[PDB]
Amino acid sequence: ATLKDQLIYNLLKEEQTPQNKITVVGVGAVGMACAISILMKDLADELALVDVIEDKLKGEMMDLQHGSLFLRTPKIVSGKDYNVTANSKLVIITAGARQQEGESRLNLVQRNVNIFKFIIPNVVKYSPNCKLLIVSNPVDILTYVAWKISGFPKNRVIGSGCNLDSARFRYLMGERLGVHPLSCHGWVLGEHGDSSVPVWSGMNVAGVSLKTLHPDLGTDKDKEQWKEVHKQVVESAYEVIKLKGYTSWAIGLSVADLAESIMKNLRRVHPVSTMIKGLYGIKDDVFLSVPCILGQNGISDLVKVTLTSEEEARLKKSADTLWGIQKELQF
Amino acid sequence: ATLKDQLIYNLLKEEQTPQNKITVVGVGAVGMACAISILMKDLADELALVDVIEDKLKGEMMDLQHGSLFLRTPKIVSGKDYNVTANSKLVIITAGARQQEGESRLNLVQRNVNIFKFIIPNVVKYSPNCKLLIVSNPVDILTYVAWKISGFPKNRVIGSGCNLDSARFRYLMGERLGVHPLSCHGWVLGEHGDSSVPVWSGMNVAGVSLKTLHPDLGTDKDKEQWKEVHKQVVESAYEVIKLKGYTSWAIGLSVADLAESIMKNLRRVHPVSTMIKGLYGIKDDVFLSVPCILGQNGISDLVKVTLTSEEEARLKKSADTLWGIQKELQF
Amino acid sequence: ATLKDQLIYNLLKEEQTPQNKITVVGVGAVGMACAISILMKDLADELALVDVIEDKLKGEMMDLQHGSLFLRTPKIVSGKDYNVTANSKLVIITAGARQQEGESRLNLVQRNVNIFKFIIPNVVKYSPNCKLLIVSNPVDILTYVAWKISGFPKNRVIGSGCNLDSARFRYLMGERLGVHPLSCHGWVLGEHGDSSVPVWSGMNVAGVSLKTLHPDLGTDKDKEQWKEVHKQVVESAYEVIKLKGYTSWAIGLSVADLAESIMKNLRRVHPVSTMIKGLYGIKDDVFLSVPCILGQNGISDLVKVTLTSEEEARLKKSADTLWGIQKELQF
Amino acid sequence: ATLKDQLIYNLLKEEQTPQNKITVVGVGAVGMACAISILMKDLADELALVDVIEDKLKGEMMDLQHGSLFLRTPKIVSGKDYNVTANSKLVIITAGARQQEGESRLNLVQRNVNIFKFIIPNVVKYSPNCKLLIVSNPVDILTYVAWKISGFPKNRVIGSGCNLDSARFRYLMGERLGVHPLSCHGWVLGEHGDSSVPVWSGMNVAGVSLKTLHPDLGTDKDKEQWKEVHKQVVESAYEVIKLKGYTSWAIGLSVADLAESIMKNLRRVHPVSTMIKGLYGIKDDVFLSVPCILGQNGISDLVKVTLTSEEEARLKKSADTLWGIQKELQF
Ligand SMILES: NC(=O)C1=CN([C@@H]2O[C@H](COP(=O)(O)OP(=O)(O)OC[C@H]3O[C@@H](n4cnc5c(N)ncnc54)[C@H](O)[C@@H]3O)[C@@H](O)[C@H]2O)C=CC1
Ligand SMILES: NC(=O)C1=CN([C@@H]2O[C@H](COP(=O)(O)OP(=O)(O)OC[C@H]3O[C@@H](n4cnc5c(N)ncnc54)[C@H](O)[C@@H]3O)[C@@H](O)[C@H]2O)C=CC1
Ligand SMILES: NC(=O)C1=CN([C@@H]2O[C@H](COP(=O)(O)OP(=O)(O)OC[C@H]3O[C@@H](n4cnc5c(N)ncnc54)[C@H](O)[C@@H]3O)[C@@H](O)[C@H]2O)C=CC1
Ligand SMILES: NC(=O)C1=CN([C@@H]2O[C@H](COP(=O)(O)OP(=O)(O)OC[C@H]3O[C@@H](n4cnc5c(N)ncnc54)[C@H](O)[C@@H]3O)[C@@H](O)[C@H]2O)C=CC1
Ligand SMILES: C[C@@H](Nc1nc(-c2cc(C(=O)O)ccc2Cl)cnc1N)c1ccccc1
Ligand SMILES: C[C@@H](Nc1nc(-c2cc(C(=O)O)ccc2Cl)cnc1N)c1ccccc1
Ligand SMILES: C[C@@H](Nc1nc(-c2cc(C(=O)O)ccc2Cl)cnc1N)c1ccccc1
Repeated sequence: ATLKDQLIYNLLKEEQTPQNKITVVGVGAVGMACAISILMKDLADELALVDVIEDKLKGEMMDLQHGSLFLRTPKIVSGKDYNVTANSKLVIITAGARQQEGESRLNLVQRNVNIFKFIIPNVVKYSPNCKLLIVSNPVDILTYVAWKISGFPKNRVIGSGCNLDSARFRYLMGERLGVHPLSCHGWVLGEHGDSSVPVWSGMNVAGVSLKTLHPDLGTDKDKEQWKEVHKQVVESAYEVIKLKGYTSWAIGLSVADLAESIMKNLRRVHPVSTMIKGLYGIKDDVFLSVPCILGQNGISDLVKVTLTSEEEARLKKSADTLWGIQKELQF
Repeated sequence: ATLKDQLIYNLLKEEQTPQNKITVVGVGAVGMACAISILMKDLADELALVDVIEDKLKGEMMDLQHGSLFLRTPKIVSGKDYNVTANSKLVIITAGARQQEGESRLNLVQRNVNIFKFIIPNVVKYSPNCKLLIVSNPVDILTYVAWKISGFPKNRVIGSGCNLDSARFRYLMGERLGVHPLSCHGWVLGEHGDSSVPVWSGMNVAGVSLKTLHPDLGTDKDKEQWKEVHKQVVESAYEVIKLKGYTSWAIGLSVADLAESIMKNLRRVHPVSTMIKGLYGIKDDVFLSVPCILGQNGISDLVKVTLTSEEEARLKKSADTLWGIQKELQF
Repeated sequence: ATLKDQLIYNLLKEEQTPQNKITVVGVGAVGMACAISILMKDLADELALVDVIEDKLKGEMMDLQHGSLFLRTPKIVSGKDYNVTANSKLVIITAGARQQEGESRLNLVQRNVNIFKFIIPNVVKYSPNCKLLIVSNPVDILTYVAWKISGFPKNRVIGSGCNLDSARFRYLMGERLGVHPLSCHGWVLGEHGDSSVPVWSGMNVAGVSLKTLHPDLGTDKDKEQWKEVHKQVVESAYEVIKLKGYTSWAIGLSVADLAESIMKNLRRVHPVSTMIKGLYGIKDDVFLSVPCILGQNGISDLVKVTLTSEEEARLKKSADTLWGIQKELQF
Repeated sequence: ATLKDQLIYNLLKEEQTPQNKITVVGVGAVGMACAISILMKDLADELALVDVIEDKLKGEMMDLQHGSLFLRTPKIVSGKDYNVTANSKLVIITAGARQQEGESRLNLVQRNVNIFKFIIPNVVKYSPNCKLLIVSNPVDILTYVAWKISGFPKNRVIGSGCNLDSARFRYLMGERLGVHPLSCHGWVLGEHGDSSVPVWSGMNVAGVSLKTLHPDLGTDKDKEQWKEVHKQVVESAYEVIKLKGYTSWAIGLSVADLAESIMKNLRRVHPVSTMIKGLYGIKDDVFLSVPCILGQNGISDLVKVTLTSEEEARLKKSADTLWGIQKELQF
């Protein structure tokens, strides 16, 4: 018969659902960085890609497939239709609209809502029990949107939030101190971006509180002006975009780290965006980054960080701002 | 009194020469895909990037650095000046000229020669003992060019050659047979590109020769048209390019596999481009792909594959054409 | 409020179940080598250990647990009671008597069959959908036994078989040829023991057939005496046993290689113990190694190897021997 | 000619001095667990094993070699003679004599000193520039002994010290809090074993000080008796030994973590034993664990942990006791 039949004797036809499937939505520079990082970390037995640009999507899929000999992820699929995402444990959303020349923040956000109004229901239809990880900006608002639209419980809706901000901060800290970032601990929480909060009290190496050692740490009287470190962090995306036109590698690595905790049920703690209603005097339905325990069911727990008055007020202001935009959104 | 001094006591300041450093020249889609794959495989204790476009170059470096928390490569550097590449064990070249429409092969190769006359002597100045891995196309000729300009012994100048072609072949084979590419064995040799040779006699699973089971394999009488697999291999770059505009991931993965053998001294066998004078019947100084043993000295040995009359003729034809061009090059 | 409660706000409780649980029965030298290999390969989110020596069991569990900071497997349990193994995707059996210096694995049948009569029903009780991977000796005989007792379909009952014999063969081959064993291909089939069969016709590097190059290969008139390489494979366990009293590391690695194909659904080809009825005119329900495609459903396919008349006779000899033993077993 | 020569053409006949070599001295339970952990983390291009029991040594080497197909460490060698250890970057000492019943501290140590008088000079002879990592107990004293005998600068003599104590502590903390050990930070310092010191002020999750939330942490009036955690850490070794007769896996993993930072020049911070004269009122040549920065040159820096009065006196008391023994040793 066929060469395949002469070579191989089959015992079983009945295939099986993929058991550790991940989907990435949006195959732009960010989506694809998440994809490559996920593949090279062996987190999935099946990866699906979705996008609206069909030729691009197919080309990315094929380029990855051609690398299969060097990977341990035996099936890569893609498509415009969401049936290819069926039974994903985790669905990472990087799709969205880039802010345009002259466009306001409310209109920018609405355009992204209008995109999530199509994306989310489709994801939910095919993977009703997945965790949602939102990367698209503005991430805090869009994570809220996906939670609202999906109707998922809060543990299954997760925003990339200040995960990368924190990684950047630890890299900068590491360079200043001559220590690997892995051994430099420090947390950036709150609203992702300009209004994020560097938690000076938790910055440490080997458990040694930097703020205890240098009480001026984080202030203007800070002889070393560590404030600037948080400054470089907030301005990193812009600096990199000005140099290469976009960002990709760091976000991809940082998302892959989140995926690892989730897929392997590690219960590590990560700074990610989560519904914070009921904390720091916040009573609105808003998402902000706090250290969260990540595992098989998403965010099972969050760490209640002790904040100072100034630090609590900043999150409160962020929450207020976020809510004021959200009550204007049309679903 | 500085925070760093309060926190850390320095035992010594000394030495600090990288032990496992890799340089990538050219930070386009291919260079960066090589970079990310090499990082995620923990192959290097230092990565250097070089390019002539300084904006892009700086942005790519920073983007990778921001992901340092998630990597085990503590030092990433870049610059237009080759002093950043000093003491590299392995230098990977992806830079070169893009062919114009209506431009003769000889004309293009000449432009590349002129480019390499700048790049290669600078690489050699700073890492006189490195292995050179050439990825730029046309790879076989450009590997000859690098060998000529560098003055390196044959073992230390390696062309990526048919390495990715063979990986693509194994993927396609795997797809047809329902087996992982790791367990599908097949070799594409000779001149990288449209003139490459699929060695039917060597294709096997678990040491069972497909050609033996199926004597028409690869001929025009093949009812299953396995010849189309090689045709797909040859058309892959073009098909992917047409879809996404370039290729990156598969080449990056393949290059990292080669780097792995070299850096870890594995002595695995890969199909890569090497000085083939004296073998398979060729009398000129030309590089073509054959299976090569790769390790810490680059190519220390090569495998002598038995070819059919036709297969031998095709390699001989390529050598003729390549030499016809090389002999008219101006160094 | 407790410290934990001050520090951590819980979103939801209710334990979930492991997604990728592996059980190892027998925490002896082989069981623990399997355990550490599987842990360091990140194949499981839960590892369960079972043995009849309760203090040794607890101690091995604790020793592993103490290394958790350095692993990615968040839960490790043990117990004499099989409830600790509930919900396992893969159950690896390494319990029972091992052969002493100069003793045949075949001398272990009565002891180990009697042990399997208690083990197997318990495993099936708590993980009715697992794949069974048998390691205890003699492994081909015990795979048949595990199969008969369990009532599983044979795809889900796998003996570690000649995966290790082939690994040893390829190590010895690579040493002779100066090539990494990954690049040296050659298969040892049949009994994991004295009657195993080296398949000279399939041995190759880069698709180049050593038999075609060297027609005496494997015969008695072979001036290079390659048969001695297979003889060394046969005597391997005995040599190691005489030196250090037992074998552990290589089987540990071999088992983990098998577990990776199964757990990640790779569909790689390995020589494992399975029922070969219907091949080479064999009519009995005899188990022994041939190349198999391994995935999430265990053995989905067998590769039909083309044996020479002499190879096939040697394989049928092995089968006769093994069936002579298997057929006399009383269940 | 030979099959090898018919198959393979040679370009050059090597051979390089070892580039990333590690030696393990002593192939007992701890030695081999270090070895397998190092092999599975791909830290070395060459592994050497030394012991005085020749059959045992050879057998361990062979067992490992048989697993070569599954590893990326292409050369594994062993011998009683230290010439096999030449050009090691890192030499790990696990050799020693186990303490006899009713034997004084001094006499046990002196017995290990007699062993080191032979081992260390041999190591130094063949790898004059290596880093020494001392694992044999009592580790702080034997690290001093290796330091004095070797004549090395202090940066190149490292004791595993409280590395494993700290890993256990973090495993126990993770169990109490329902969080992965990776995200549970806490440091055990000073003398390894009975007199080690838990630094309560450094224990934290996500930079949130447990001592600050819970002032009674680690005190006698602690309602949650967190001191019992440190008590478990000290009793752990004894409990495991009592159960399985020895300990191996955890120390093995902890050592490979240190080797990783050293071989890869990561500059992470580990609690390891270092020459601490000049700290905490310590004025004698003694080794005690504090957080050290580990890289290609061994310990290049250490972190100055702020200790309480009692914490300080505990270290000082250990240093007095240690020197009390050291000043009596016959070298
Ligand atoms: N949370 C964080 O820390 C960071 C977030 N980001 C965000 O990642 C997002 C995307 O990044 P880029 O890849 O550079 O943008 P991109 O525009 O290059 O790629 C976006 C992709 O979304 C796709 N898309 C648009 N509408 C879609 C729909 N209805 N269905 C499916 N696909 C659709 C587009 O076709 C496009 O391929 C941005 O919003 C960016 O802000 C970037 C860096 C950091
Ligand atoms: N051998 C193989 O199997 C394959 C080879 N390739 C080759 O990779 C090469 C590059 O691919 P792309 O990254 O997509 O092209 P690219 O043009 O986008 O990237 C090339 C980079 O080289 C830089 N460059 C140019 N001149 C330089 C100089 N004198 N010094 C340093 N840098 C210089 C450019 O600035 C550019 O950033 C192409 O030649 C392509 O054909 C691509 C796929 C497969
Ligand atoms: N398939 C292969 O290539 C290899 C197979 N083996 C086999 O694996 C087996 C194990 O060898 P070792 O681990 O070195 O022996 P071991 O003596 O070190 O450990 C055996 C363990 O089995 C346990 N055990 C006995 N009865 C049990 C029961 N009813 N339930 C649960 N546990 C039970 C023992 O308590 C003991 O801890 C032997 O049969 C050996 O021959 C060994 C090497 C290679
Ligand atoms: N720092 C730490 O946290 C820990 C340290 N250890 C220590 O590791 C050491 C070893 O433990 P085990 O492997 O269980 O002991 P073991 O007795 O089983 O093995 C020790 C090996 O040292 C060898 N040896 C003796 N003299 C030698 C010489 N002159 N040259 C080369 N080798 C020689 C012995 O032959 C023996 O094989 C012990 O001192 C133990 O306390 C163990 C656990 C933790
Ligand atoms: C499409 C979008 N892609 C990206 N956008 C960002 C981005 C991130 C933040 C942020 O992290 O807060 C803020 C603004 C932007 Cl533009 C980062 N990386 C990207 N590939 C983009 C917008 C403007 C210019 C270039 C690219
Ligand atoms: C710059 C070059 N970059 C690449 N070029 C190729 C390429 C490879 C081959 C080949 O390997 O035979 C032949 C032609 C091209 Cl165009 C593959 N991947 C690339 N990123 C490119 C040229 C034209 C169009 C798009 C890109
Ligand atoms: C040979 C030695 N090997 C080991 N010894 C210990 C050990 C460690 C400590 C400690 O860590 O302080 C204290 C006592 C012992 Cl016995 C741990 N693991 C070992 N393989 C041993 C001595 C007595 C009993 C059992 C084993």
